[PDB]
Amino acid sequence: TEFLKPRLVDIEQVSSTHAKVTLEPLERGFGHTLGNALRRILLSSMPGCAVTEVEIDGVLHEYSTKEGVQEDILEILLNLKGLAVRVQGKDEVILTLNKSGIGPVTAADITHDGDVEIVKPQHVICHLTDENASISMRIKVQRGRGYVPASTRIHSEEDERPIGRLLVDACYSPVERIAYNVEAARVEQRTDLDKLVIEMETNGTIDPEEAIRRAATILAEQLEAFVDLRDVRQPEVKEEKPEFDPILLLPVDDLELTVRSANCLKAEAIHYIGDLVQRTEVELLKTPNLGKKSLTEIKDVLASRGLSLG
Amino acid sequence: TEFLKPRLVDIEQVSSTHAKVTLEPLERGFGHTLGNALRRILLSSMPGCAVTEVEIDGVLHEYSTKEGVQEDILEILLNLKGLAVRVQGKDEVILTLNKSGIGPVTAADITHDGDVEIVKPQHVICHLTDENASISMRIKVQRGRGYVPASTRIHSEEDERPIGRLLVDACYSPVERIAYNVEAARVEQRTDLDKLVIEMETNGTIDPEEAIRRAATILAEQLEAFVDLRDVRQPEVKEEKPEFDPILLRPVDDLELTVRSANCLKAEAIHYIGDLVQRTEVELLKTPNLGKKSLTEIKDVLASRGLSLGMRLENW
Amino acid sequence: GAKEAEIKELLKLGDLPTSGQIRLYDGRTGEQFERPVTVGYMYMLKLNHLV
Amino acid sequence: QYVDASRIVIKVNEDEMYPGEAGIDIYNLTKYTRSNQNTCINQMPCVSLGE
Repeated sequence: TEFLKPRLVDIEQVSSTHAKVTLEPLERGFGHTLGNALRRILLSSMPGCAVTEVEIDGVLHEYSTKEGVQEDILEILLNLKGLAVRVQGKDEVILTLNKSGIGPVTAADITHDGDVEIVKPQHVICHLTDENASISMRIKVQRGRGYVPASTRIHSEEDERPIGRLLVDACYSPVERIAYNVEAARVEQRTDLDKLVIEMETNGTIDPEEAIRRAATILAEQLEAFVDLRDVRQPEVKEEKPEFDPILLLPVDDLELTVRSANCLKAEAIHYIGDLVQRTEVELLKTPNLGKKSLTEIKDVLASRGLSLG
Repeated sequence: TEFLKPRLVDIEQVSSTHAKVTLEPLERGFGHTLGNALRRILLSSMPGCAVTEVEIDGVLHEYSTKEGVQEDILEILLNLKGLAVRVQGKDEVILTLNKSGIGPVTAADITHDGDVEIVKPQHVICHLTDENASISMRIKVQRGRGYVPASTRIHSEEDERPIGRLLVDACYSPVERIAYNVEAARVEQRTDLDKLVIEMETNGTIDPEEAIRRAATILAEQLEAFVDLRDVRQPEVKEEKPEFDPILLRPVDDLELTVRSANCLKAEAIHYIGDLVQRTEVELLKTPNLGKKSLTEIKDVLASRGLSLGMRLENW
Repeated sequence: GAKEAEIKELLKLGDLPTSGQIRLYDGRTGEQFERPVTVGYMYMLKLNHLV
Repeated sequence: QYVDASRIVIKVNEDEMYPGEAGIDIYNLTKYTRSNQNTCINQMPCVSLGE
């Protein structure tokens, strides 16, 4: 039926923090449902990782001072609640941040007290001014995927917190805009149907070209209210959409690919094998990202379904 | 991959057309908004049941009345059209109203000893006045889909329906009314999350504890929409016609073939064999009366000329 | 008429905040605003200017 | 004593019933016509048989 398995065909990146993000085709205007119902999911229970508590070599209270800093101390409370990261593992990790001598205070001044990646190098924290200056702190970090206030954590808020252990809320996701529009689908013949548009924007750490393909399927956590609330799956169908190998209209995915390479390729609107035939090793790169195993050697198995370059 | 897909939860049946399932625990706010999604589906686009077409024992148009009734037909039919039922074979049944003789006219005067459950056996239409008076009709009924009034196609809707063949308000959708309410979570582990409550009420075609997936599918099958990321589309395929040499500039007359073929290939408009030389054999199965024998004649009558089927060309 | 104090008595049937001014949210985002906000139900009309 | 989308009738008793009448009133109703600002005009019943 016209719930035509409406995959995210048209993404259009803008550079490693922002894409157009669109969903098509839709039921005579149904981007009006999805663009306000699902957009609330995208603001409820989301992934990423960030700073949660901090312990600093002077901030025993916020009304303090450090002759050699330029923030004195209080304008350090600027990028903590602000630094964010990703993390392989369990929901508590640690860093330290240890600037000595004249300079900023930056990723190049960190030390890894735990399992922590850092897709935020540009998140400068504060400054120092002399040939014998220094500052040091610990930082607590968490990932989870949901939110609680810094002073309504309520049970885990009565632990031993030193006179210098600063405290923050569940900061775990660095997104800076999410928009919303609705206009016509691309689908070049099935054209009584709309598309959702969402124009998301971040700070780096994820483009909206990554932060979609399981980040939106959180819909699998919003459906107990509606699609068999109980224990009574009934005989009624899914009624499908097939278009077959090796038709010249088939998507670039029908070359067999390598993780989000599939997303960031089709984001160039080269969604389909028919024009990929133009992409000879002389001008091939015009695409977003698409940086390694995909790009390397697939060009000979391209010639096994049966295409070519020259 | 850490989906939740929750199940099993609750029951509070009240009266066939209303029951009251509810949902807890919910994560930190989910119950406050989600009940607005189905507020589209359970109005606009649903399958269920309605009347599709009608034909009547002396009434060419509903904008009128019949000399023997005690009530009048347009504002009767406004109430008759709600008669929607259930059906248990193929989707359609052409029911009949079988009525004659003094008194009320009802859902108990209608054909009901077959694959059909007339869940409205208390509906009433009008009266009759003598022991030999009549009111009778054929009544097409389907499960169908949508909220279709008797004018929806809006052109080609002047259509030539034999004068008395009424098109009908095929409003198949078994709900318009749906809404929700909320509590705090009350599952006796907690007092610290949220809780959804449902107030669905129906066309009587179903009860809220009887069936659901197609009625939630434009919200459940809106998920594959974000992953598994292969899609769907159609082409353009023809050229703008035509020049010499006159091997292609010929109607079917030149082929030496049979008459039913020459009637249905005439309906299929193939007045130049210059395109019958290149149209796909599966693409001749695109107009009826053109079946397994006529589709098989093509396969050598073209060759008999000293030609062939299957000859696309870069200029015509 | 039915002055403010009587509204603040009768509201214990709607049972929503007897301020008349309530912690509104936004459907698109799940947020709750920096203050309680005026709400209720009004009697309303569509008018024969007709565009 | 009868109710219809355009028609209504009632019956009465000897406490009112005038010196030779049948004991009846009628309360029939409008349907669709033009008006001075091209508004629609229509009416519908509010009672039933035996009230």
